[PDB]
Amino acid sequence: RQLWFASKQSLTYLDGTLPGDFGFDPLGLSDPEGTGGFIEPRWLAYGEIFNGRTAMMGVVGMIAPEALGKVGLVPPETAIPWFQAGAIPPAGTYQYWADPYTLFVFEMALIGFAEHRRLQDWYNPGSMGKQYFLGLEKYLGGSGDPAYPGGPIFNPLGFGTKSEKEMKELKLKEIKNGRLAMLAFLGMSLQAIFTGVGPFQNLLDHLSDPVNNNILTSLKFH
Amino acid sequence: MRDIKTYLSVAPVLSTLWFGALAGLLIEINRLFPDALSFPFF
Amino acid sequence: PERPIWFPGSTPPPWLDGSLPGDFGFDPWGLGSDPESLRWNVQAELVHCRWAMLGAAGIFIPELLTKIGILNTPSWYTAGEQEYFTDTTTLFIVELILIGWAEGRRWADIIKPGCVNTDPIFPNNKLTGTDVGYPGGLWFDPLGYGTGSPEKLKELRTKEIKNGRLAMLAVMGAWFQAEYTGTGPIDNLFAHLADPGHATIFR
Amino acid sequence: EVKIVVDRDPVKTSFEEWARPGHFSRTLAKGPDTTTWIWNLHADAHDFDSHTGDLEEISRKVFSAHFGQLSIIFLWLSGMYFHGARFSNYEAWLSDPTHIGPSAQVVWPIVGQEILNGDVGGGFRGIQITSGFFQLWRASGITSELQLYCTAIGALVFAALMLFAGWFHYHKAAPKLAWFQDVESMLNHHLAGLLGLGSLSWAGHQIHVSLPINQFLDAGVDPKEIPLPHEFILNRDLLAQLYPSFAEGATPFFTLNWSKYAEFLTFRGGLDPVTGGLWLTDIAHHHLAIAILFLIAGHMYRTNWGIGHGLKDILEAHKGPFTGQGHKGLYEILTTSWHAQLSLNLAMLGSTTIVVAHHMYSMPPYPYLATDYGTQLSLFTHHMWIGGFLIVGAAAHAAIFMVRDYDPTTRYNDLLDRVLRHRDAIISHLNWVCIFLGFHSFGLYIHNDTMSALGRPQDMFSDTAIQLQPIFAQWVQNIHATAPGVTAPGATTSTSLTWGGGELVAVGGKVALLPIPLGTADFLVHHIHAFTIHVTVLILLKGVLFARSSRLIPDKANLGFRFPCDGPGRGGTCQVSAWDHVFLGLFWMYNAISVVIFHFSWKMQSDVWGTISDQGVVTHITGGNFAQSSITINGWLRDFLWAQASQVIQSYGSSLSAYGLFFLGAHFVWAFSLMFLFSGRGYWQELIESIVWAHNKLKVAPATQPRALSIIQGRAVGVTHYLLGGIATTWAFFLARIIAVG
Ligand code: CLA
Ligand SMILES: CC(/C=C/C=C(C)/C=C/[C@@]12O[C@]1(C)C[C@@H](O)CC2(C)C)=C\C=C\C=C(C)\C=C\C=C(C)\C=C\[C@@]12O[C@]1(C)C[C@@H](O)CC2(C)C
Ligand SMILES: CC1=C[C@H](O)CC(C)(C)[C@H]1/C=C/C(C)=C/C=C/C(C)=C/C=C/C=C(C)/C=C/C=C(C)/C=C/C1=C(C)C[C@H](O)CC1(C)C
Ligand SMILES: CC1=C(C/C=C(\C)CCC[C@H](C)CCC[C@H](C)CCCC(C)C)C(=O)c2ccccc2C1=O
Ligand code: SF4
Repeated sequence: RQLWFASKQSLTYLDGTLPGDFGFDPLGLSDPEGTGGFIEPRWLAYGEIFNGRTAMMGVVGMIAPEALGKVGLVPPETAIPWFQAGAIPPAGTYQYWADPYTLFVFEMALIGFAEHRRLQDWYNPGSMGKQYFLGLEKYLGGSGDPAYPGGPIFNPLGFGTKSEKEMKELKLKEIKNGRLAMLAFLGMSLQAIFTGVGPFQNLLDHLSDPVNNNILTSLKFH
Repeated sequence: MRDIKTYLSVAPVLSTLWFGALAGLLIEINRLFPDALSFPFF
Repeated sequence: PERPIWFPGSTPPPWLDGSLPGDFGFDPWGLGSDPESLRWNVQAELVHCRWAMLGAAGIFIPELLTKIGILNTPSWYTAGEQEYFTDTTTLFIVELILIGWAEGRRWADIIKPGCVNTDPIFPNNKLTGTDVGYPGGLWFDPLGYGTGSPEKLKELRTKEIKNGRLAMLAVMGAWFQAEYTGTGPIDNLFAHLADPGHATIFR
Repeated sequence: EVKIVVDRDPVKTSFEEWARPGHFSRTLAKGPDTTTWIWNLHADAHDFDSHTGDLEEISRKVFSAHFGQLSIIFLWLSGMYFHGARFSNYEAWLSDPTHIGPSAQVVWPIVGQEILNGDVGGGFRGIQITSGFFQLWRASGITSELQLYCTAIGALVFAALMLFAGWFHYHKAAPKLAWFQDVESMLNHHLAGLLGLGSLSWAGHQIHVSLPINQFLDAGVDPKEIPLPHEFILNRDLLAQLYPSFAEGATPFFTLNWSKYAEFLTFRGGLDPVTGGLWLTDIAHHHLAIAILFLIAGHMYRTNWGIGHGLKDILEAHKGPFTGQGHKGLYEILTTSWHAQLSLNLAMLGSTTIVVAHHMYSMPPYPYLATDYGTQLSLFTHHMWIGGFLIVGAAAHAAIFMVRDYDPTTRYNDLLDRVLRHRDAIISHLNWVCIFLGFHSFGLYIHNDTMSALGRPQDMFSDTAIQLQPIFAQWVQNIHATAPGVTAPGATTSTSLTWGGGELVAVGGKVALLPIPLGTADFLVHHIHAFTIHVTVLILLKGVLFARSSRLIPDKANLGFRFPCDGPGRGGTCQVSAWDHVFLGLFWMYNAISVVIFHFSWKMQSDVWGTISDQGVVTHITGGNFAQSSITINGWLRDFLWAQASQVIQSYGSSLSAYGLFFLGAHFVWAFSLMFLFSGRGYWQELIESIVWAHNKLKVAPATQPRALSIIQGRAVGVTHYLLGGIATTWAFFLARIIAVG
């Protein structure tokens, strides 16, 4: 059990049974003595894995389109740095089949079904496989662990087929990857504010010229 | 539902509702028959 | 009990038990928490279900048929301002009387069930309905169609409320659309059909 | 340690208690015995201490209650921003702020009251405001009706946030006691988080928005063409065209070459000749300097890691020979009693409000605030009254602590003990001074008036006769005038313009400020203020010390905080409760403040304000008569009350009519209060009985038996009206007078 910047408070509750544990917690948050809302160690763990997963597909989409624009068969029109895809109009935009704010509400409705149902199973286990939902109820009950619902829709082939250690090994891989992605996305942002030439370019700027080291420069431009 | 109606029936809440209606009525009449110093109908 | 709920997996309020037609356990604020208001409100929702159903028929059907060339009906929005064979005021007054007659008798049945169903003039014209809000009788059931077994009326009445709820949204749809869009309801349909991703609330 | 343990769902959200009035108190809940019941319902509504006996619930209620108070303020702010956007000539005011009155209220024309819509100019009409928002919206570079609208929505949203927050933290997840009592972290966050990061963030908005934009308007441009504030923050070259230090970016800040930002971070001092306000560079620098000081101060008290102080140990080292045990034990009695903290906070926040009013008239911080005579007089008068009341409140709650929470068997303190033991000395000595000042402050006015009446104007106390020169104020004025020379070499000019040297600042034919002389006539009035302040201290201080016992009544504590009397025995014991000492203090607070805001109004019109000639000669509003006519009591009647009430009195038939009515209306309420103060209850109870009999005759006798007001309510209503009549009369007296003459 490797520990990183541990604390006496941390090792009272960070037992290591939770995957991704390294006993790093110096702000009293996951402390189980204080539990109102959103300070439950489960909920925080629930928010930990989900944020990582969103990062794990958020990161890749944050470097895929321009880098695939480096050699790939994507017509350069839809090959753009991530912040000018249309999310931030003052960085730029692109005219998709829609006009924006209809894409948003569409997206917020599609998400609404998955999200809210994803919430109820945390409140009431097995509830989301009870009321009629055009079939599919046989799967949407979940395996009892909200973060790891399982089922043929979520775990189609089935890994963690039968090994808890592997699953514990796997889930350890799932969080450390998750932490890696959260920091990484925080990297793609703060680079953008200072560099302002896009994420993957800013690695070349340090590739062709390691003596660039924009740290010492700290020039700001859009 | 019953408790809401009861609360709405306590004296101060009726007062503002009653007087407010009364204020609206008098203001309307003065908007339609202004200056009104005499009662010249009969 | 296990009937579908508006919010699946939630706990429906106790005073909603699925007996009434259209009871999907929806009452966050508990407006029908006490039985009496529920009884009145059941009527309130019921009649509102019928008026809008005509209003939806009143707005959409003519505007549809005038959008194509078959007729001449103007916009429902400015329908009131139009000048018909006499002044609007008296017709509204005439509307005040006659509706007040039915909205009078209906009122009596609500406050006291079953005391209004016999014709005041030709006493053999008695009405057949037993449930409050379902008058029955030959005037309002020219062939019956309401006098059946349960689990059928519950189906049928739910087929009456569930359509009515569909109307009340739609007419308020035609309401706000006419205000912040400059045209009729059908245009707001078509301009949404040419460029669905562009022509919306966000202009 | 320091953690966040809260509870889950203490009290269930329900409407039942909304239909059981007086549920909170066991006594009130039984029902309306008589009409005395419906007065005790409100008198004990908020007294959370009397409802329950443990600190945990009292805490959760005050914590949630504040959220309500916080929410209302946001709603109040939201209206002010909304009203300024939909019903104001703000955008017109941004063109000629010198000579267009700020108007942000428009009345519906029902009963002729559209005469109130005054010709405030700018192609608009409406009630001319005086709260001075317009100078605040210009100092922040608003320059649009749209931007005033969006903040109004933003202000409104937070009101829903706060109000929601209040609900959540009392019915859903209420904090525990251990959360509240951890007062080290409390201070630690407020110093660094609220106070510290509040300034730094604001010092941000001034650097990027208010400064470069207002530098356009001051340079002189129509408001419609000023590039929007997000253009500077995007197009960094625009900031270059004004401020070349913005080319290098934030790297000098990191290489300690701080003298590169000298263009927009300075130490000028003085006032801006163009706009008559402070230099926004200084203000920009000021919040930045404050930010660092607060933030570092935040990191003092130990919270969870090794570093930091212990507030308990700081109070337990200062103990002295004369004092004995020193500040030991004060940590408890300042932690397990809300009435201690409320009394201590009230005094400081009360005092600070006053210092705010002394600075905002001498170092005018917003542009075009100096030449706004309507605003200066109101803002100075407003915060004096607010400051006056809050100090009186600190006496009441200190008195309440002595009765309820104080206990010398557990929460024992030594200093608060020694102070009690020699209380006879404290009051008697403070009694002698209040007499000494009384004779030598008012008496000099009386002697002046007598000699003047007898035809001996060479025995009066004045600059032209026996002289009383304030030298100590005249000396300190001298020091601040020459401070820019030696003792503050950085400063270009003095910190103000009222120092006894320098030169005036003229803005649009209206004097901003000039050196305020201090002769004999000012010496007397400064010793009037020293008199009424002392007397007000005497009353409140006596109440606090003698709130538990005295040589008359040895068990006064057992009688509570606000009890009427102890009967007519022992000669008569009317008004011995600490509540009646604060009841008496209110008048003197009303007395001290009123002369202060009289002193300010006459001194500024006579010696400072007024138009300015093109040639350069200055003519003040009243012709500079303060130095001769303010030394005689009759002088304060002729040339201040009688001669400066002309505008209010003849304000009928023009937009200032509403002040003419309030002037009278406030007299009526003032004279009305006397019926309650002078008379007593036992007479009004009997007359009520005879009135009650007539209703028995016609069967209309109510079942909540009529009663006269309780003894301490007859006083409470008496003082309240008296204060309302007195303050409002001055209110209508001031605004109508100053608005017409400038
Ligand atoms: C105009 C009305 C008035 C006057 C003159 C006074 C005067 C006084 N009040 Mg007072 N008071 C008043 C209204 C007034 N009050 C009202 C309305 C209230 C209710 C709120 C109070 C409440 C109140 C309290 C609660 C207290 C006072 C106190 C005082 C005394 C302190 C001032 C002092 O020592 O000066 C000295 C006296 C004067 C300035 C009066 C004028 C004297 C001149 C200079 C000369 C007089 C003539 C001279 C003696 C020649 C004699 C001639 C010969 C023929 C006899 C003083 C006697 C305080 C006190 O006594 O403790 C110190 C105190 O605690 N009063
Ligand atoms: C939408 C509506 C009511 C909606 C009520 C809602 C959402 C309440 C929901 C909730 O309470 C519940 C359920 C449960 C609570 O716990 C939660 C909330 C959320 C609080 C009524 C519309 C009702 C709509 C009606 C009645 C429409 C009537 C139409 C009429 C009368 C005809 C009009 C015409 O004649 C004119 C005017 C002009 C002619 O040219 C044209 C025609 C059309 C012919
Ligand atoms: C633990 C602890 C404890 C102690 O006691 C104290 C402390 C230390 C403080 C703490 C710490 C904490 C932390 C650090 C945290 C972090 C987190 C994160 C970062 C997350 C992220 C997170 C993040 C995330 C999710 C992200 C995501 C993203 C995404 C999706 C993206 C998207 C996109 C794209 C693609 C493109 C387009 O065009 C645009 C967009 C739309 C934009
Ligand atoms: C006048 C006076 C009264 C009499 C005042 C009383 C009895 C209260 C004033 C009457 C109020 C206004 C009750 C009226 C309000 C009722 C709720 C009825 C409301 C109906 C209206 C809508 C018309 C006292 O009781 C008293 C007590 C102690 C010292 C001095 C005095 C004192 O001076
Ligand atoms: S007069 Fe009133 S206050 Fe004085 S003793 Fe009698 S009852 Fe008490």
